[PDB]
Amino acid sequence: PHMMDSRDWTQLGCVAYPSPIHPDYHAGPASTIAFDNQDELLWIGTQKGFAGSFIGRELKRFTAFRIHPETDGPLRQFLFVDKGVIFLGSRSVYMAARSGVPIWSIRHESMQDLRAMSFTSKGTSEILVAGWQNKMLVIDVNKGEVVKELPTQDQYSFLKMSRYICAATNKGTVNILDPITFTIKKQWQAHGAFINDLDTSNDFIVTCGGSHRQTHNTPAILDPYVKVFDLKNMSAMNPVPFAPLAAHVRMHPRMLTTAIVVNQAGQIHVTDLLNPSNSQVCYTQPQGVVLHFDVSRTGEGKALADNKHNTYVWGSPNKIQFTE
Amino acid sequence: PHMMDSRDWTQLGCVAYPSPIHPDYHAGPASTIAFDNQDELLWIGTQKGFAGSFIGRELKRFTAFRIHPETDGPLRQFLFVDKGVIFLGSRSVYMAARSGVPIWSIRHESMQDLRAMSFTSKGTSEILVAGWQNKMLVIDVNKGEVVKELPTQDQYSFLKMSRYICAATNKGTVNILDPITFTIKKQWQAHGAFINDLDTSNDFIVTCGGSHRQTHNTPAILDPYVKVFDLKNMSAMNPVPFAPLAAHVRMHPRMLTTAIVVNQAGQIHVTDLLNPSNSQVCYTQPQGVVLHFDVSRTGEGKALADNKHNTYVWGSPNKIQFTE
Amino acid sequence: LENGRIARLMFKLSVVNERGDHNWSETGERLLLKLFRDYVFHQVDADGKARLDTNHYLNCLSKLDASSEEQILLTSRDNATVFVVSYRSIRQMLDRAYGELGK
Amino acid sequence: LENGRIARLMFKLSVVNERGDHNWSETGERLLLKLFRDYVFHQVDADGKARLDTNHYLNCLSKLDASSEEQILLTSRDNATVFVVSYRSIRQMLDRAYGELGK
Repeated sequence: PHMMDSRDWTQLGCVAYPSPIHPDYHAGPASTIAFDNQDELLWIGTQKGFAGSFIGRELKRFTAFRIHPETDGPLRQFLFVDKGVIFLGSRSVYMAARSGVPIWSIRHESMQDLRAMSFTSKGTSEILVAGWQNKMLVIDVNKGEVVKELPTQDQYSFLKMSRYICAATNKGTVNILDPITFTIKKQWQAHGAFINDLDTSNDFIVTCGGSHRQTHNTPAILDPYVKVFDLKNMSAMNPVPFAPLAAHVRMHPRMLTTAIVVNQAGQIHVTDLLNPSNSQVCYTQPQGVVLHFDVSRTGEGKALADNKHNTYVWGSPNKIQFTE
Repeated sequence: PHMMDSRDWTQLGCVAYPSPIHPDYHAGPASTIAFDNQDELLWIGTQKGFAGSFIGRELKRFTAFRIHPETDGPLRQFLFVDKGVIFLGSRSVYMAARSGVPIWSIRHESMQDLRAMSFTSKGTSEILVAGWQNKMLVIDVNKGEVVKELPTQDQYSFLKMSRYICAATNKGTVNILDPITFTIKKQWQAHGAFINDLDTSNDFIVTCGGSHRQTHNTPAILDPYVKVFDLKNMSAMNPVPFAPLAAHVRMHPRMLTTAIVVNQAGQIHVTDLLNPSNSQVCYTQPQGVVLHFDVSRTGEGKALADNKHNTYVWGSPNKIQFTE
Repeated sequence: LENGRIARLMFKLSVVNERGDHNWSETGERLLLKLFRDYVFHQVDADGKARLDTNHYLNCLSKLDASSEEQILLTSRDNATVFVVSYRSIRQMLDRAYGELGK
Repeated sequence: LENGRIARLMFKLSVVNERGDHNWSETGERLLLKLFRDYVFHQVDADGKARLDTNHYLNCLSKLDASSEEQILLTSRDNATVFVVSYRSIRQMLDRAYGELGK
């Protein structure tokens, strides 16, 4: 390994969201975070469905609005298209301009406990939504309507489209779904009981997870590695060793064979998948336990949310840009 | 005695106030009622300070509005002048047009537990206000300001100006006050512990009351008579016998030596003070126990409020008018 | 012109109603002006369908501009508060409330 | 004339705001139009004194009439909801809301 030069790695911004004066503060830390693919925005969700957006590395507040009834619970996931942001809750899917101007609202009867969504074979015109339930729904993003309802035997915690729709079940397996037909092409046993994170490029899947979900006998423990799958040749690869215990992972958008791996103490490894021997190590200083992680489209911004309600942006002191 | 011919005596109207759908219903029955001296209005107060006005013998709803903060408690008393209605609560005095348009508001520090007010030597331009406290206040009705504060040793439950200010203490005595100086000219022992009602004409005072206030050993019991005082010659008169127990009394505005006496079951005697042998007897049909009583300026309307929240108007079936 | 007059009364009505926030007279005046606003702009039919009527808005505002002595019935949602009050009185109350905000 | 135009937008704004009472988009649109009303008519200084400014009312309403692309910052009392939105977008939302009431 090799330590990171402070001239390349520093804390660029921080925000408390939800802060103590926020109506959702009582309900807990952020539920999810994601870099927008435009306008230099980072989006943060609350446990009751507030969405907050923040500009640039200093996380200047931009817009904020609730995207479903607060009884619906956590904001589960963001997706981004040219017209606006798509927001997923357990009971509904919402789309609004980045201004906060409503675009459409879908609250379908088969939306009982949605957890995940992804694009499909149609660019940004269509999404697949699923969760801990035995139905999936296909949504026309332009019309803002459900166009198809599908049965599923496996329940999903994550979905992401790259070469295929990579679908993490709540049992720790990954289904690789045909993006046109949604049929399972291949099942991959990633972790024993759960997947805490999934990312994918056109050539790889990477996951973090563990062997058992939480009981009163045993806390859920994360694995000392990232699991890796070759999407090009459809076979498993050697795992990436990660002794600090791998909680989150993102593929580097510019270094195409490289993964960014994060543990709950905010320790980060930037590691080439093809040879793990050379990885850059750096540390962040989260107040609490790291709960969420994302990387910007340029690769220059790294965001981490902790269980003390902080979200941090780290990166180079040298004029970073989130997209373009 | 002589019974009343039904062609001269019938129930003309009724209203529930506060009714079950009124915000003050939970707090109890009416706190006071009084005929206006114009516009054919009857005014009813609630235990939280709502004032409701009702038109004519059929008690058609007119206006309604709260006259003090609801934590101030009951609307204690009304008074009427050309410009509007004066409303008394324990902590304040309020004046509004009959429309509900506010005229003035007085919330003086010495208003701790006001119970009563009356006009003074200045027609309708000035009022005296007092209660279960050792201060009295004089208010300019035109300017809507306190002009004088006075000490008092006796605490008052009723005040009314006729020839003098007749002032019922909360101990059952009546002080006759000079209307110009407010000094006590004479004290009259009316009842043993309390006065439930007082009325006066230029020639008489009449009261209802009893010998003991309520304890857990003994309910407050009303006296089997109305007490009578000669205001012209300043001496007590023979009481008016009233076996049904006298709860309320009003001087008849047209029959000048006649009193209208009411028991809690709604039995009414119309009795000449100078010779009680000839009195007209009639009955009303209150649902509950009668709590308040008034007579209109013409003498033609009789109003009774009961503890079941009803207010009734009784009188002749032949086109009655409340004033003029 | 008359349009200018109506517009100016609209400004005042909008400014005084539903703000953030002493004596009890103030409480009644605030409520009365809010119920007036509802009488003008929030009429509903039986079954509570919105009754849109530009002529009703113009007529009410014209009567306000002219301080008409015509009396109108203003009632709270719960029917507890009931005012029977002239446009003249409402106009005076509106102008005073607006004036007091400028102080 | 321009006064007539302003007056008509005022009618619509008054009618759609603080009524009695389906989908989640409706909730956001209602809130946005209420916060817009507050931006125009309920400005306060530091220490919360009412800032009366007829020119501000005229300028905002003129920009609404013209569907200006100028963006304004609308915030809820508790600072939880924040919109950054153009007059053009607000105008479109107002006209749609008013139209839907007529149905």
